[PDB]
Amino acid sequence: STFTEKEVYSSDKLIIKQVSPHTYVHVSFLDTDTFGKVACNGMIVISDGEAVVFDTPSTSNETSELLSFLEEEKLQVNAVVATHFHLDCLGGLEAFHARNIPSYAFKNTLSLASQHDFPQPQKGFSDELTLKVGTKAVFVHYFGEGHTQDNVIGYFPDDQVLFGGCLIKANGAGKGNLEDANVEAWPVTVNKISTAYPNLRLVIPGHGNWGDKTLLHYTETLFK
Ligand SMILES: [Zn+2]
Ligand SMILES: [Zn+2]
Repeated sequence: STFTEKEVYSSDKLIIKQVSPHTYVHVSFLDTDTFGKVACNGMIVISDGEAVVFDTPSTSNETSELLSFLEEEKLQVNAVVATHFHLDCLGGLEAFHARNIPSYAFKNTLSLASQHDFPQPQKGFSDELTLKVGTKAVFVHYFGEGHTQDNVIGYFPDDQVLFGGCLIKANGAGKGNLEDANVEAWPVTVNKISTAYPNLRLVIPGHGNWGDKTLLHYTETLFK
């Protein structure tokens, strides 16, 4: 019953893996002070020749590599979503903006990005955003604070896939960077996610290996 994952792009700086019929993980790498060399995940949803991207790679160069691949595949890139204000979500937004691809994020991500002098998403939403992807859609939803105050998820119901971003930890992973975190809210937010999407088959964390609903339960337990 498992989908046979397939690598569809690989370079020194970026890997893209198909993880379900319509969803893909993009992986870029961050050499950071306190935690080592860090893989950062985003998601691409592709259907009917159209694509929506969740998170940019941290750097402009890696984001251009991502967009070059989507262009070689002849895809219309409809939107990019920054799932919170940190650079492993939006460091590469100008590559999207240069191509007239609109960027979206939680309303508070816009103000936080501006206050940090980071690339700014163009369009804010307050609650739940629907983004068309071909004949399907992907949904962006705020369930509360956790990894940051503004973090949002992406939900693609056709394949029962959740992009948890940095609010969701890989199975067995540590708590990671808590500098901007609300650890009181975090388990409450994650339980709201589990309760909303009980049928999930695939959960993609912001860092590390993706998996199934286990990741939601693991993350809630880690912060309980
Ligand atoms: Zn973050
Ligand atoms: Zn992160």
